Amino acid sequence: TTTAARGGLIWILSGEVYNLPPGAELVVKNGDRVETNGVLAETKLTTIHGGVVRLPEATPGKSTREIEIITASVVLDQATVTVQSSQGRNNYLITTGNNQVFNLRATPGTKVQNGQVVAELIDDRYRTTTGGFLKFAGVEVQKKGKAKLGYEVVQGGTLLWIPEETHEVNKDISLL
Amino acid sequence: AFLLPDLIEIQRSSFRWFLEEGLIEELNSFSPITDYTGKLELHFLGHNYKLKEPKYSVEEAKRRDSTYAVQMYVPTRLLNKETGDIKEQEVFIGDLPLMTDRGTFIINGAERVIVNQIVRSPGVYYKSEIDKNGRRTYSASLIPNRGAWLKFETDRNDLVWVRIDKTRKLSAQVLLKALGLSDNEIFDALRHPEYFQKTIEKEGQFSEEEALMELYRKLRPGEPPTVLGGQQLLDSRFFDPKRYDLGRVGRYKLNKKLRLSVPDTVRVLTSGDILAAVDYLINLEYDIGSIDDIDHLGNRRVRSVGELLQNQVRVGLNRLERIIRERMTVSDAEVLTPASLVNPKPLVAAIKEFFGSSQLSQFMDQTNPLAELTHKRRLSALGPGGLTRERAGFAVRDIHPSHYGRICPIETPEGPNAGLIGSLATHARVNQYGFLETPFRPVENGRVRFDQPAAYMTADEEDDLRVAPGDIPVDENGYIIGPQVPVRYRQEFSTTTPEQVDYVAVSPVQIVSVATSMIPFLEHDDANRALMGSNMQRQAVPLLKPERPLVGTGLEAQGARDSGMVIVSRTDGDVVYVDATEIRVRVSGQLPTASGKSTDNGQLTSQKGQEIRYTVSKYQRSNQDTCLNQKPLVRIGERVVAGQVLADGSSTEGGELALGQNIVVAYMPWEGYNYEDAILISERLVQDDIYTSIHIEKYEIEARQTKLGPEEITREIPNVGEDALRQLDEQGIIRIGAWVEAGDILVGKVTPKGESDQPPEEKLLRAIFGEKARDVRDNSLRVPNGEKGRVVDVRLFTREQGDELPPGANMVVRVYVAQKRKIQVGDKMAGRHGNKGIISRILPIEDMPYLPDGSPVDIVLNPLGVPSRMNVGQVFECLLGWAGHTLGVRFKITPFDEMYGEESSRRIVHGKLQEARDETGKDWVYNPDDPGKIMVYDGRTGEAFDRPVTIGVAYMLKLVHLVDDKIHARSTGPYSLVTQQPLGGKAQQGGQRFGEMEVWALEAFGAAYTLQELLTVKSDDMQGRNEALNAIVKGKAIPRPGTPESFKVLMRELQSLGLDIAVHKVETQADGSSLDV
Repeated sequence: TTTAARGGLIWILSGEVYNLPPGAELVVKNGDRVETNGVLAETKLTTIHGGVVRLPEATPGKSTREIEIITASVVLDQATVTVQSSQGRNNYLITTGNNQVFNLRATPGTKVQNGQVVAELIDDRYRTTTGGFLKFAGVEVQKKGKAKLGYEVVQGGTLLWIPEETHEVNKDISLL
Repeated sequence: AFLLPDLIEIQRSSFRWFLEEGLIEELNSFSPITDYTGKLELHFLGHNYKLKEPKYSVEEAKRRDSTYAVQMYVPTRLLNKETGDIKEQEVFIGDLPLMTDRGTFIINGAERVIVNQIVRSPGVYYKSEIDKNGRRTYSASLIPNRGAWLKFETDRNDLVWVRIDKTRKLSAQVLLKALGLSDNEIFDALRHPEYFQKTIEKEGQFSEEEALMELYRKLRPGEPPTVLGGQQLLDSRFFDPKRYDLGRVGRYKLNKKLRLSVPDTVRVLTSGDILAAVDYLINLEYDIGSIDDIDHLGNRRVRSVGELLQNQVRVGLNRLERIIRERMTVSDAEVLTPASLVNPKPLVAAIKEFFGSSQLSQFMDQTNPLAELTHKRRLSALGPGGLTRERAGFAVRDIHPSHYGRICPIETPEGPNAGLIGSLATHARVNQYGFLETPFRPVENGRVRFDQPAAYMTADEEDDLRVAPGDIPVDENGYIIGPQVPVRYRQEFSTTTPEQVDYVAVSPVQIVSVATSMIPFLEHDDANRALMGSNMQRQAVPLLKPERPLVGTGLEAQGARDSGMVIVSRTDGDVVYVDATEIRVRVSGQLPTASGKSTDNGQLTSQKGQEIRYTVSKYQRSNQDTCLNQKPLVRIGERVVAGQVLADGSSTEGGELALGQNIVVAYMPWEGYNYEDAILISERLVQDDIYTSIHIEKYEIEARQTKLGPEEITREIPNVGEDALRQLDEQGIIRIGAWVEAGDILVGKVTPKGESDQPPEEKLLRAIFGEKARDVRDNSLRVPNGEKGRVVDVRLFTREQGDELPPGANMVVRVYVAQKRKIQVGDKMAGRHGNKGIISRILPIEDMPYLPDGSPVDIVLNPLGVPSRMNVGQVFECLLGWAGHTLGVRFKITPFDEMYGEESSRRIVHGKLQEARDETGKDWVYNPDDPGKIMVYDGRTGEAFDRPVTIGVAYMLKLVHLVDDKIHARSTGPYSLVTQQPLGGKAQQGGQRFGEMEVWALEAFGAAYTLQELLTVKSDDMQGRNEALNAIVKGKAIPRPGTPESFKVLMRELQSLGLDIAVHKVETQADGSSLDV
């Protein structure tokens, strides 16, 4: 912070002083008189495409917008609703009209992306009895990273099993 | 004018609050527990303390010496995530002392109050500062409510480090904790992420190493670190609500501070915040924004029971929890009832304790009503959470100019604590956040409309505005008058004009507090002196009938009223039956009790003779042994409305405060007595019973199974006859109401002494008398010495009598003894203006200079006044008094008699006098020439002098610590344990300690034997002691001393610590080296 030009005088001027938000896109420019609250700065801020405008509720505070693309109004109709807190807590089982049942991988009204969890299906079919070897013949799915969980289970008429009992325990050769 | 809101609600409020909710919300926040495996839920409808009710009168609890309390049930809910099944129960969990009339608590029958303290508030702050040159770093800092902190700064790089505690940490990645892409704090800051960019070393190492080694190679070192590690680390430290309270404030500031947008109860933090901070830090590297000053009262917060308690409860829980966590969980699925899986105790401790001790369960002190108030609305800085005396020094004791209006600056102990302990301005009060909203007045066009019910805003001093100091020459009808009205503003005073101003104080005497804003003519004195004043006022014992003073500040009736040492029209009614113990205008049933039937309370005894049977209590001991009582005061058959006042506390009088009395004083230099800091006194003074007070007295004693036996309480004791086996009951107690004296027996008990260790000479002396001696020490209880006074009571305590005693005691006995005391030479006794003085002579009344009308005056202080005390204020009023003394009419007043170019107070008072003449024409009532000076004769012989002396009445006041409270002597007595040097502690035969500086007055003198001996035979050569003693009893001198003890002790220690001390002689021609004991 320097001195004046050799120092003399420093000022104000009158000519009133506006305290002008970033959200104060102004309409009024040097050497314009407009009136007392003349029209003046008006902020045409902007967003873009995206989805629905789900009117950032005009209300939801004092004003408080929440200005959305809402987008994936996914009609998962027949996601039928069998849902409760038995000694759990809630589950739109999403049984669907086809009784598929898409349990709540994402459950309601969270928000997750990138291979996000969604919906969980039941089936007692292709499930095995009590353990066993699966000396199956011929489905296709890869090692795929996920020959594990993460499956694009291609093709199968083909999955045969030797459901077994299984009792595997360290101790001596001591007993039976 | 205004309305004083109740001035203690401060803590009425708090509690209610809590109560009303202040813990539900916590509570059920803590409601949800469940097996170690999510499979067995343990939650409760934490929304009702369902508390059954206090068992005792208060009274009781006093009598029972028990803790008035309540107890407290929680309904719980349907348990388990294995088969969802209730095994529902509720439980109480603990007793809650549900407050008292004085808005305090009693416990253990004693009486306590919880101070409320004052701390800084969560949120965030910045402090920058310089190097030795001008390198002007900054910092930052965070504080949750509870939980660790987060520190930042700029170290001559402009590049930064996320320190955690003081300087625990230091990482260029000040804002790369749990955030990828980096832009979130590289461009989303839209400012200067590390001055635009990056550290030098802005390395961005945080892939699989993210939250790893950061919390390891330079944290918390010494383990194979583990990206988990680091993680599970931090997330603890800032995310389990378990342990990080922001604090509603927490938010509340933040956001405000940084108009963050996170309302959200978001009781714990985010990232966006964090960075938000960090920016701010930056932005001011670039300097756009303000460091923060914590001294600013606003950003500092005070908190009262409500939570002090509360949270302390929370921890109660956790502890509890664990216990349960397992005990509930781990075991099988059946036994586990919602009953035997919870236990109070830990709570019951935590509170039992909290009260039972903190630094905040202070005792009350009821010396006299305003000693209460002012001890409730006291507030404090220390305390756990606070400071210590040491660890905080000075400028943290000063009048941060925000206190204005909020903390009486006049007000403070000293000792070290100056400043650490303030009390509350008069009008202040607090917002639920626990800052002090400050009442004011909205002046429009620089003019208050008055109508406004004040303006309860300005919780912080930064209303920022034209604010007027409530002392304004105000034009009738609004307008201010002088275009030079000052004003504070941004913490500044500033010549202002009447138009462009906003705010006026409600009054010119708000910033002050109790005993300070009451000074008759405050405006006119030194401060500090007025400091002293206040305090003195708090210590004035109360009297048989302390009279309302003469000239008073108006402001007090209230003060009394809210003591809760008086008895107040609860409601309404026109008295009927009122004997001196209660006012059955109450449970009687007529017009009192019956407009105690006009409108008729919710649950209460809505119409009848109602338990508006107020009792009224006579002579109970105080925390200062002072007595209190409330004679009916009201007449019979007449008409009262709520809030009126029925009978009077200790020292209050017309239902208003009355601390001491008012007597006629003169100012002259009475030779010797009064010469300096000494006061004279007529004899009539206490002859009229004025200035005498009560005091009464606890005395307990107790008997106890020696493994020799019991030891007891007999009427009978060996070796008796008068003052022994005389004023004694069948158990050797006393009858109520018995004079006693200084050695007589309170209660007699003996002891299984037996023998098994005796000198043959004792067996002799038997033989000669062959007295088969007895066997029983006989620790009667005797009045010690210097006491008098009837006995009020006794309070036996054994298996049947409450059995309130240590484990193995049998009886406990209290006994209470009271005592008038007149005044008498030797008593601090002072005015309301730091007039600390001591009685010296009392003159029989017929010797004082009396007055022209012969009316003997009766004190006589020293004239020359307002010196270092600068308390000229007190003449002013003497005078005044005297006016209303001759006019015989009280007069209220207020400090700062402004709105008057001249002293104002000055031409009042004259004025009054003036006119006081002629309403009696006594003439000598007022002499413009030599204002209020008078002639005076003097009793002894009968003449005045060249200089007329002023004269006034004046209100004095007598002070607890009384001569007897400090008198002592010791020929010899009990010694120490370890170190045998007399047992000097104040109660009991103590001894004067001669510290180095004291010895620095002895060896500095000439012949210093004394020194020596004083060092020993009257303190240590043990044998030395004795046999001296003897040696005088013999009749000769005393023998040469030896070596004191505490030497020998020191040997020992040292020796006990790898030494080979050879204190030793070098005798013989062969010079002989030895050693010794």
